[PDB]
Amino acid sequence: ASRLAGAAADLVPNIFGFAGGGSRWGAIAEATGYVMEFSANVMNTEADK
Amino acid sequence: ASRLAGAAADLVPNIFGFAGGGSRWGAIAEATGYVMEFSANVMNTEADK
Amino acid sequence: IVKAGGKEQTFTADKDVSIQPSPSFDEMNYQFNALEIDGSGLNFINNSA
Amino acid sequence: FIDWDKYNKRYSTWAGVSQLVYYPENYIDPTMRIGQTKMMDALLQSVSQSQLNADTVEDAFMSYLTSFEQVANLKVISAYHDNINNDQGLTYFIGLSETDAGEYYWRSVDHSKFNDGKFAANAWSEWHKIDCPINPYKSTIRPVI
Amino acid sequence: DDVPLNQDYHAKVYMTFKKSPSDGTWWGPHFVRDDKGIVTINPKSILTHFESVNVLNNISSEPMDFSGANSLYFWELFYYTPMLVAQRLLHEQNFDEANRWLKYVWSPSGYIVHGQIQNYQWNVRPLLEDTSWNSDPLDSVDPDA
Amino acid sequence: YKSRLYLLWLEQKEITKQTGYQTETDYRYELKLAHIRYDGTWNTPITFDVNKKISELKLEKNRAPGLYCAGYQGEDTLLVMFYNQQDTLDSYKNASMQGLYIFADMASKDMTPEQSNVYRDNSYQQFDTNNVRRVNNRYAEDYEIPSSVSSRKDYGWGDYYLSMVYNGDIPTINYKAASSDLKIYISP
Amino acid sequence: YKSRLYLLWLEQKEITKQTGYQTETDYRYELKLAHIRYDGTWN
Amino acid sequence: WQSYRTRLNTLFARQLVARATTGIDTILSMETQNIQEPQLGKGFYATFV
Repeated sequence: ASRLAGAAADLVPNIFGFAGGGSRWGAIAEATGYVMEFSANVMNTEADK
Repeated sequence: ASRLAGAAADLVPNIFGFAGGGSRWGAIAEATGYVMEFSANVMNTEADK
Repeated sequence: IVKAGGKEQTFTADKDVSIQPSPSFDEMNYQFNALEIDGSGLNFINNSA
Repeated sequence: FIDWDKYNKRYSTWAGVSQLVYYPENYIDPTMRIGQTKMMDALLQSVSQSQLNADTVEDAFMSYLTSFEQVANLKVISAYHDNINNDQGLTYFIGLSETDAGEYYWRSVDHSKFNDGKFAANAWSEWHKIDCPINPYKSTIRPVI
Repeated sequence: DDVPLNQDYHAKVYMTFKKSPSDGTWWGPHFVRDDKGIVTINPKSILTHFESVNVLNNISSEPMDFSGANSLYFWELFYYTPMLVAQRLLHEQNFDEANRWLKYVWSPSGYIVHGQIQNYQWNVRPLLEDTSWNSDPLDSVDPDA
Repeated sequence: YKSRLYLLWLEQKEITKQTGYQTETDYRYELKLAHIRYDGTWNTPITFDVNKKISELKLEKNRAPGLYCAGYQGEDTLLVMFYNQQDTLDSYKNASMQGLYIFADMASKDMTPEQSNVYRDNSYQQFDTNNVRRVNNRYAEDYEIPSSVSSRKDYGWGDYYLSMVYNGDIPTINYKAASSDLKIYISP
Repeated sequence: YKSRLYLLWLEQKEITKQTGYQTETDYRYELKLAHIRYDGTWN
Repeated sequence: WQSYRTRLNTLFARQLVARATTGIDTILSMETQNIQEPQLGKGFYATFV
């Protein structure tokens, strides 16, 4: 939930004025990758339990 | 404390002039996620102790 | 039988049901009409009756 | 004779299969099940240790119930029906979770298992989580086979 | 429908059996719905094949379906999760805690809800009402199916 | 909201309007809503664009709007209302409200002005003033009666245990509250 | 301050004023304040 | 489908929150399994005896 909330916030633009944009377009793909890499750590943690 | 201080500093804009902004909007959510992922490492470290 | 406060009100299916159910040992459903209950007389104890 | 090498060649495998229509409960495991979801597998792992306190078991149940709530509140966006006409084949649905940067799910239903005005319960598949980075505009998203 | 095909009657239900395997003109309840949401039966209908037909106007909801689309998740919540936990607590010799999880499915002593014993014995509703949720159990050799 | 803890906070972002030659700092507003889950963790916050509503409140600069947020059992909805904070509660009796509904599926819907005046009149005494921070109660107007009752409190068997009166309900409960009398209409 | 060690430092950020045609480098200032905790870490 | 309406979602988890505020005993009870699901569009219920 923390990593999906950060992906949703990085898709809105943060540069305004005569230049616009700044949306991190790969934010959902980066968030999905972090959750999968963390799920691998949890499965090793759960197996060690 | 190090990760919350970095989230507070990345929410202020760092682009000025005729274009404005540059605030990392997902900075608190990214900082909360790093603290939780690090807390998982500490609990494995504490359990190994 | 509706006990709402002081005096009780008795509603009966001969007067207050439009369509009588068929006789059955399985199930007899008596759908009453909108029965009007006087609520003036409810004793509110801790704001609730 | 198709089922020879697995079932009918030996009396043991024959008696195991023949009894299974009459006494399945001899072979039912409360732990293992064919068709068991990933929710139940994660639940089984959460209680697969020696020291099961009442509070340990309760916390494993509320973690299960959290992931139960997530697939229960899926909103169906769009669908695709695989055959050229509605009566046969499969319909594939797309679900959306109730999160911002939402998650997408898919499931299918088999129209051949529609019988007497009602889908059989085994016509439906599980919701399957889609791992792709999906961000549609105004929910303009469609499955297709 | 939002707009009916027939103004005289908005829906027609009828009954077929061996002696009368056919549709008939006015030979079932023909339902008519007003501008207000009251559904009533058109009195020109012949209700001979039925004992009675009753429209339930105050009812706008039905109980949850243990044979519907989400029947797998409902059976996992109310049956398979207390069975998996009680089996797992029994293996760990936690007998008092294993007992209360078996009683989430079946209390042989009954159920007391706010100081009154209840009528039912099986705490899972599709075990009271024997609700089949697999129409094809012999496709494969699954004891659970 | 529906016996679950929800957090609802207003969040500000500064944007940059162009005014050409020059450009200008400007602010926009959004409403975030998060809830707790069964295992104690919190869901992702859901964003609601309220920037048009904060603008209709003619707020002074660097001043937050008042925020009313309350649950409401009849018509299951989260009532969220915005208001320009005043000094006294009696200034709220004719104040304009920028309200919106929030439903269970996080769909939102704006309140019409005649609709939020009703929620204003029954809850303005819970609004914050400039010096007093007040706590919101859940919303009601003079009574809180369930719309239907489906669970019994008690049952009993018939004589000789041959029958029972059982699995009934009251699927429709209405009430008409006037001055000094209450008329409850049940359809059991 | 109240028998706890505090650090207090001035910190500078450069911003960019617009002067329209052109623009101009400008500085703004902020005061940071941190204190030590019981376990030796800093807030 | 042609004249049929097949329910796709459930609102069980929307109403489970009220049942779940007071423990697993209330979640796994018979009253929780009588949580009702709304009707599918325009129509009515009818009892055929």
